[PDB]
Amino acid sequence: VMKKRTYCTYCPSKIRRKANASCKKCKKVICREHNIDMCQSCF
Ligand SMILES: [Zn+2]
Ligand SMILES: [Zn+2]
Repeated sequence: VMKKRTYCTYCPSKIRRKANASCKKCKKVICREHNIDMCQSCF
């Protein structure tokens, strides 16, 4: 059920920002333009 995980989970799907980073604790992929490696919803 983990689809569209090529695009930053913090970025809206209409924006389509490629996720170069991924938050390890939740495995949600993120753009460094939003969060550096770790998503704000963890720790
Ligand atoms: Zn983003
Ligand atoms: Zn996270």
